[PDB]
Amino acid sequence: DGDQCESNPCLNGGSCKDDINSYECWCPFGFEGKNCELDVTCNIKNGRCEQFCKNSADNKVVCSCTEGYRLAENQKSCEPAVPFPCGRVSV
Amino acid sequence: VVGGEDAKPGQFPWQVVLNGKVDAFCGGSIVNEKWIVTAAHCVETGVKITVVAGEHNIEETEHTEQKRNVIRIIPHHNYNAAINKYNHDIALLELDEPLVLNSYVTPICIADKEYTNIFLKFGSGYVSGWGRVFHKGRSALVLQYLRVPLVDRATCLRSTKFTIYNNMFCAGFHEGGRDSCQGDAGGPHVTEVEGTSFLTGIISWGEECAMKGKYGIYTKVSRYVNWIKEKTKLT
Ligand SMILES: *[C@@H]1O[C@@H](C)[C@@H](O)[C@@H](O)[C@@H]1O
Ligand SMILES: [Ca+2]
Ligand SMILES: [Ca+2]
Repeated sequence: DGDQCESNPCLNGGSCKDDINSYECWCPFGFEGKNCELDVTCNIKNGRCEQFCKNSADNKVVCSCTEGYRLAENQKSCEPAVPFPCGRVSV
Repeated sequence: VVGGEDAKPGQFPWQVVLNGKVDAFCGGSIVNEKWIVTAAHCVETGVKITVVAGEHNIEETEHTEQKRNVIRIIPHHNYNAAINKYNHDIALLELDEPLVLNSYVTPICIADKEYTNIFLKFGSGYVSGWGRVFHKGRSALVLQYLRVPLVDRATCLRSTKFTIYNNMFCAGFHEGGRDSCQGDAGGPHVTEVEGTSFLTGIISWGEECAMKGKYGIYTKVSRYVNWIKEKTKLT
């Protein structure tokens, strides 16, 4: 059906993957939307933060976690930092 | 709790029961190894409180229970029963020896003010306790839980006594029958977000169960988070 990525439809350095009759834009950190046109922000899906989102100086999101969790390497997820983190059922 | 069901062991591992001259007169929630949050109206001057974590059936020995004495009681500084029994209805209890955290004994998460409120507004919380299983009925032997929907402010104020909406919220069903009861006060109103539970309220008064109103009233935890964090900090 042809390569839909030939016309370079991804903004902001997104990587274009050709599917059947469509493309995906895999966005670099900080961008989202079908064409990587959006800046990740706290008011769209909580800035993709698993727990808490804030705007930092330099107007980028920063994610954070409650006590007993640490921010994962992906800078979004909150992973246990202690054996029995708050609010989880484990039986 | 009226109209709920039996918790399974370890389903609500942040839940504690408060025991005095009578057992299970109130509940509470584990903030951390040393601290419980409960309702101020549960913790009068002169009376001893014993806390039990890891409790399931209050008349059987499950080998999960951890009993602790209370060495310090901090009612919220605005609490005054003479003006309103259920306003600023929140208190912290310090335990004599730390709880040993495990699958049966686990703290509830407490988010900041903004996120606590967001979570509340998702509109459905879990309430739990060993309170009466119907009005004037027997105390529960096995921990009960119930899902209660958030009730809008206007509806809350029309149908319930002593409500100060800044500090409190209503929850329950328009058709009634399902509420916290005497013995549940001080226990948790909790909101689960993608497998992690957050404290959104303190059970204050089950007006429906008490036949004084159509809904349960709850202390809004969002208003008290900084105080909780400050007082209970272990470091
Ligand atoms: C393609 O993938 C995306 C996610 C970015 O890492 C780009 O830099 C890369 O070329
Ligand atoms: Ca194609
Ligand atoms: Ca027991």
